[PDB]
Amino acid sequence: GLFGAIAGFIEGGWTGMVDGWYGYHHQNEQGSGYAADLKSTQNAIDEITNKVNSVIEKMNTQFTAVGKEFNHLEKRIENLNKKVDDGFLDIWTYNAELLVLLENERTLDYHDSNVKNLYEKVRSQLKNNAKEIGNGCFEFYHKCDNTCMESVKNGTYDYPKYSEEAKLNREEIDS
Amino acid sequence: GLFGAIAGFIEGGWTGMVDGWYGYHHQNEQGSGYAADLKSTQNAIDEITNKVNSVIEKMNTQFTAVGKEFNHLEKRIENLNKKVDDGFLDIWTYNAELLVLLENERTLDYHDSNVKNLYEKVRSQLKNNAKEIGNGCFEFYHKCDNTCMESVKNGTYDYPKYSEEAKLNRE
Amino acid sequence: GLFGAIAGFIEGGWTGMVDGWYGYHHQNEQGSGYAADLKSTQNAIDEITNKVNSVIEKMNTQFTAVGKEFNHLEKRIENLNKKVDDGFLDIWTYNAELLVLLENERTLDYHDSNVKNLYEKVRSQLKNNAKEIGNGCFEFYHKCDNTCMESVKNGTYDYPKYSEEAKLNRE
Amino acid sequence: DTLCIGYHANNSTDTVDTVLEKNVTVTHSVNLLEDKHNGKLCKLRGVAPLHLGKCNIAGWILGNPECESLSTASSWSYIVETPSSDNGTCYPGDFIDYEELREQLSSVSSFERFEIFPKTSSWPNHDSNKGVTAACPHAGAKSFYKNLIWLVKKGNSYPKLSKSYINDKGKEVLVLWGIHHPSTSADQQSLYQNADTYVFVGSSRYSKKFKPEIAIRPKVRDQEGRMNYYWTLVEPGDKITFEATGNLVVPRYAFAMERNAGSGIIISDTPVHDCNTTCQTPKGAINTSLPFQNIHPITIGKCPKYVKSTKLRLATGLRNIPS
Amino acid sequence: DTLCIGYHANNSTDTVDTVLEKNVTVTHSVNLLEDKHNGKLCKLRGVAPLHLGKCNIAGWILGNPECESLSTASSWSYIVETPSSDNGTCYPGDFIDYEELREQLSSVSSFERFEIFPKTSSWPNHDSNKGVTAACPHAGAKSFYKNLIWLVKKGNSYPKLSKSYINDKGKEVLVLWGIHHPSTSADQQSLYQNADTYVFVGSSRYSKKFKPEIAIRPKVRDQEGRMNYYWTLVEPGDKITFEATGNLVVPRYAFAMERNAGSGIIISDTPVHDCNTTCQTPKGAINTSLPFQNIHPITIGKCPKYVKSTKLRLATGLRNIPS
Amino acid sequence: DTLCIGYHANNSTDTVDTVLEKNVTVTHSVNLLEDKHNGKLCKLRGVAPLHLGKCNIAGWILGNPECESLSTASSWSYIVETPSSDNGTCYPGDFIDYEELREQLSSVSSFERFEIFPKTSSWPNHDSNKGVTAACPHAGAKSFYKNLIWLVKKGNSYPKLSKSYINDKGKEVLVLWGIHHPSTSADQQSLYQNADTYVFVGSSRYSKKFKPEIAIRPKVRDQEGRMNYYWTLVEPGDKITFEATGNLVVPRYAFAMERNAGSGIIISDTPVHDCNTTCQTPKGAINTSLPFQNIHPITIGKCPKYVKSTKLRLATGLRNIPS
Ligand SMILES: *[C@@H]1O[C@H](CO)[C@@H](O[C@@H]2O[C@H](CO)[C@@H](O[C@@H]3O[C@H](CO)[C@@H](O)[C@H](O)[C@@H]3O)[C@H](O)[C@H]2NC(C)=O)[C@H](O)[C@H]1NC(C)=O
Ligand SMILES: *[C@@H]1O[C@H](CO)[C@@H](O[C@@H]2O[C@H](CO)[C@@H](O)[C@H](O)[C@H]2NC(C)=O)[C@H](O)[C@H]1NC(C)=O
Ligand SMILES: *[C@@H]1O[C@H](CO)[C@@H](O[C@@H]2O[C@H](CO)[C@@H](O)[C@H](O)[C@H]2NC(C)=O)[C@H](O)[C@H]1NC(C)=O
Ligand SMILES: *[C@@H]1O[C@H](CO)[C@@H](O)[C@H](O)[C@H]1NC(C)=O
Repeated sequence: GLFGAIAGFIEGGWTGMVDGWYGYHHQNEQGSGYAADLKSTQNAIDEITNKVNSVIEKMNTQFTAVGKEFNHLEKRIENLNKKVDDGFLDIWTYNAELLVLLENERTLDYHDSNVKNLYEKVRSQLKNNAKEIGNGCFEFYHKCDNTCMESVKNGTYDYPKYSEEAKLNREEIDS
Repeated sequence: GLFGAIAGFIEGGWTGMVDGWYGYHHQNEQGSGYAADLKSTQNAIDEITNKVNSVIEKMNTQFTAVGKEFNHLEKRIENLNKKVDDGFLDIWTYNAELLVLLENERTLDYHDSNVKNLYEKVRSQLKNNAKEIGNGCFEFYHKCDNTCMESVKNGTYDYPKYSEEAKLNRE
Repeated sequence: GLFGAIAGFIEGGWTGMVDGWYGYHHQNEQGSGYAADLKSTQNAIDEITNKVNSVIEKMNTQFTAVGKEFNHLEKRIENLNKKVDDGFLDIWTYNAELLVLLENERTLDYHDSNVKNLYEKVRSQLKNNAKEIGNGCFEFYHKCDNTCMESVKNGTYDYPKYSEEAKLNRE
Repeated sequence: DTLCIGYHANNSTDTVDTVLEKNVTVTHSVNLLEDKHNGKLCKLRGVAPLHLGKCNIAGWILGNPECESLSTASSWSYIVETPSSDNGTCYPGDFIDYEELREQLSSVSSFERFEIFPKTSSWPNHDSNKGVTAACPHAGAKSFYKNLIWLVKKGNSYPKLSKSYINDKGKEVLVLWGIHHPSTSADQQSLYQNADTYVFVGSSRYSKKFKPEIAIRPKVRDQEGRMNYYWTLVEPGDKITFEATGNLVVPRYAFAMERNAGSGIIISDTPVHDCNTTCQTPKGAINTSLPFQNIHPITIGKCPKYVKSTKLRLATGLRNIPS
Repeated sequence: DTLCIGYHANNSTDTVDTVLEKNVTVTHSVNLLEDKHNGKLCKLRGVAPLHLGKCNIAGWILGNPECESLSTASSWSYIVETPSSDNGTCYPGDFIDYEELREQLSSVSSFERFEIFPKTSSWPNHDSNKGVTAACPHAGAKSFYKNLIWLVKKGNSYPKLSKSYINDKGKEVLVLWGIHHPSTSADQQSLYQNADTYVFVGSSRYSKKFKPEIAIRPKVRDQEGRMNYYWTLVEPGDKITFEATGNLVVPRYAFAMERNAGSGIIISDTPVHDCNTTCQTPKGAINTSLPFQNIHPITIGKCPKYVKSTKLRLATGLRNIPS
Repeated sequence: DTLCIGYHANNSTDTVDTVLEKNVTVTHSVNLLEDKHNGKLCKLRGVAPLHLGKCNIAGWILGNPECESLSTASSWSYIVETPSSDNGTCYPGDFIDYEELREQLSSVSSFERFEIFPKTSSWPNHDSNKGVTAACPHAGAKSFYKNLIWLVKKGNSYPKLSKSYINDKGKEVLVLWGIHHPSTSADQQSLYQNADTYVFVGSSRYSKKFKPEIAIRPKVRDQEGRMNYYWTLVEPGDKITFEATGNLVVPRYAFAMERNAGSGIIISDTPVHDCNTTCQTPKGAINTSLPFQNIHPITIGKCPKYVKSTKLRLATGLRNIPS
């Protein structure tokens, strides 16, 4: 959609990452596996709960009877009251329905940016040190152990540390 | 706009691209012209047509007479009837007015989004085999024929086919 | 939040930039400081003012009395009148309250998108010429004086002029 | 070799307003506001309205000499009455619960006039022939309401009348009657002899004793006296009884009906046509195709919501940048 | 070595509708539409409804002999009638400002039935034992309402009646009374002797002189006579006087009560249960955690807004692409 | 050498609420909810309200001894009545269609008091000097309403009265009158002599015979009798006719007036000033601009919509992140 990540450059979901909305998959000499990005997942639960409450919280409403009884010689007031009942009904049905359609689009668009910003955040860290292979993947031009992998996921990737190894591998691949 | 494409890096629109909302201007050794991106255009059409149908179709409304007749000794009820009509008139007018304003802005952004997305999709395919020259333009380091050109459009572009050929021209 | 620039890659705001909403900060050889980007700040102000006038000016409304008076044997019409009053209150409160929430989120995203677009524009003009050092900053590989600096902001930055000057600065 | 990814522009001149800016030319956009109507009054739910001509509901329902008459079974979706409809209560007086009757008659599923108390056999002791007035003229002569008989004394005699009717129909019957209030005690004798009269009307749900109010009111349509108009809906099993010593303006024609799910009355000079609609406005009919309408606030049918806006066009295409 | 950024997919089958696509599968979602009701009429804010069984408001309040009356409750959040609730005014006539009274009585916070004019001491010169009718049968015998006394002549004598009640109750007192409208001159004589009678009733706010309208009405519950029902609320220190020379169905029981803000009457076959609710529907109580409901448009309570929606699913998670 | 990109941060402490985050400190913001008022009762439509002081509409229209009138405008935008306004109908009885008259007198574009029936000329056969009461005192002396004359017998005779007014003013004339209901036969005889009496009021639009109800009602301001209050608007060129044999409390003063658009009655203690406003609240006036308001539900004018929100703020600036 809107940010190009979800169902865009990152084709599909992961039934393997069960600990969060957004995260990572890795491969190294030690092993593979999925992990959720805590910082983004949490903030997003926090914000989505806020949005969910807001739609519900702001309602409040009065103590109302709704029903009114009118006699055989009070059809005009009885119809006036149905007009009030029907008019509010049309207001509430239309708004509820439009609010939900517009906000469901805005929610998915939000999950798209979260996944897009996550890709970009890493791309900014690794720079020259990894190859962007598409599908939201990076192929490290250097040896990236569970520790190194964790540094990236935690947003503390040390680019000058792996630079030399990555420059020689890249320069050999590009050769 | 919001995504930087429409009236941003892609300065203006093409009157020569009648076939769709979004697309390409191919320019190579064997003729030139405009072509619409079928997927992105059709997808957009469908989604927009849904957006339209949601706004119109969620309305419905039931049978009502609205009109009410009162005698000279029923002015307060006459006035209660007026307060109801004007109340609903104040609600619908402001809501419809705001729904059109707010929603026109979300639509133009959506178009800006499909243009920005398409731009990056092509960039991601070509990586370094083509130069970005602004106006949303890619200048090929290699010889992209009509079938090569008709691979970048449908997203089947072959980077290894031209990799080293482009590597040489770059220097 | 949305475009990952404001409180994203550009961690914080500049109190030192009284000039306008979005701008720059130069650090060369002849004095360092901030200056707003007019050809975006004015646009933002104009657009945001328009958004405000729309929320405000779309209201209008007619002259009404609201209050109704009813005898002791008119409780059902008294109560019907209260239903209209409470129904409109609940409608307007919920609407006003939600539009305020929804729209505040839209305005802030717009600011994020504007900063993202301003950063992207500069990165595009510069290219190889300056290094991306995170937090919206570009470290020039070449020498850029107070006039050269003004140009990058103006949307007029010649890449060839400093091409080799910056090429022989990558080690 | 070059490949530029770009967007569309065309000859389109459609301008929309967005939260962020007014008057933006778009490549494509749709209107959401119904601004046009047919300028005709149409059928609703495939049923034609009842047009009252030079009459109003009062004139119509009582038998006003200037009014049409529907001696046959009918049905209407709504009632059309022209702003210049003068022909109502020709003899002056109050039509009790008039706007209530108007609403109940607004739309009828089945409506049928029948001679409840036939003129020739119902009153062998009172004058059914006399009971014509200058107030209700017809083709330049003293006349009266078609659906009512102004019963009067039979040669210096007005015996007590007792007349009852059992609703043999299997639907409600609307009954109308009048109470004449003469101007003088001379008028009360001249018409009813009796002088100290009452009128009693009862059903299972209705009961009222009427007493003439004798006085000189200001002269309306050459009349110093008044006539009050009353009606009731007799249920199927039910019986309606009339008792009087004078002053009763007896029913002649009554109406069996099935009251249709509440509708309305349009007061318009717009001509009625053989068109069909889902939405009717006094000005003419509208398409319920679009969610909003700026035609008229008073509508009958399943209608778009009334709106003060002059334009509500939603952008569908993109910004039009010709270049 | 690879690092892949991705997003969560799951076992979720739930769908939401967006402005751009209808059936989008989401990983997580919240329903905003209360579609369920408990099928019971509950206590509204810890206060139980006044369930009238086979009786209606008129029946219960007049003390129709078929209605309990000696088992109410000092308070009620709302009243319940059943659609079949027939027992009301057993003697035919109009119950004046009836819906207004129902409205006033829909909710109460203090309610005490007390003998305003006790039977054995109030009427020493009038008969208070006869004045039972075939119109009101109960347990095989001619009966009458419990809350009223149909006073009739004390064997050939109906002297003038004049009796008042102050109000030492520190709240309004609901006083109901009836006006008997006999069928004939013979029925007037047999009940009251005095031919030309009147009833007068007055307080500081109320004043009406009633005159019986003797006339044969169509037989309803063996009656050609009628009885009109009247009520007034007598303020905390006001007096109500009862003056009559015949035709007074005198108040026997009245009600000290505090009217509670504003409730309603649910006409329903829904059984009453010992449950609490914030929102009551004629067909079951509803939770108020959600902003909307599609159960019933006519609710009593602090209620979600009724919508004609079948689904209002708000996405929380993302698009579920398990591919 | 470096060139950066960045955004504004300031001294601002103001927070907004977004859909995703509750307390957001923003650089700039605008308020959409009006919470300020002037505490004054202002000129709507360039016209000052009609402040009634200690009097209510009943007392002011009828010439209640504590109300003075006339010099109290010919045009008003709305009526100000205070919550403690006791001075109304000093003689007890019912004011028919009182709230209806209140709505109709709410805004007037022309108002002129005129003696419909000059005290001097109008009544040569009835007493116009006796018609004062302990119920309506002025400066500690039996008085009455200025706009009404309480006609009484002239030396043991109340001949039949007959008086008419033909509306020669260019507008509607509001005529008010009263029916006196004595407590006893003696009181009736001492005031009118006649005993079996009536009151008849006729117009083209209006007709009603009144029959006095002689009874001891509970004492309201030492009065065991009652005085019902009636009014009617006589269209230009129309005749209003009064006829009586007693119990008529004639009009003396009538009002030629022009009913204005759609205003109301503000019941408030808040002071009236020389301020010009477009929106009025019982609490004070709002100088609009904004679409929303939390001051009062009940308002008169081109007003903002009443919302229960205590804070409605639109962020215009961005998230303030100073550091
Ligand atoms: C309390 O509730 C019931 C239910 O409505 C009332 O009973 C019904 O009353 C009608 C009207 O009098 C009865 O009709 C009669 O039917 C008989 C057959 O026995 C017929 O031969 C008679 O000529 C007459 O038309 C009906 O049978 C009866 N229905 C039921 C369900 O009981 C009852 O009268 C009420 N009592 C009071 C005191 O309100
Ligand atoms: C009847 O209705 C609801 C049922 O949950 C109760 O409402 C809550 O009341 C408490 C304190 O009484 C508040 O602090 C809550 O915030 C309320 N929530 C809702 C959703 O209404 C109410 O208390 C109930 N009455 C009884 C007697 O249990
Ligand atoms: C005007 O209103 C005042 C309001 O109090 C009335 O005065 C009260 O009424 C009775 C009879 O006068 C007294 O016993 C009270 O103590 C009064 N209070 C005061 C302050 O006088 C008065 O009755 C009214 N006058 C008219 C003509 O309506
Ligand atoms: C019908 O209307 C015209 C116009 O007011 C009038 O001249 C005529 O006398 C009316 N006749 C009846 C019987 O209503």
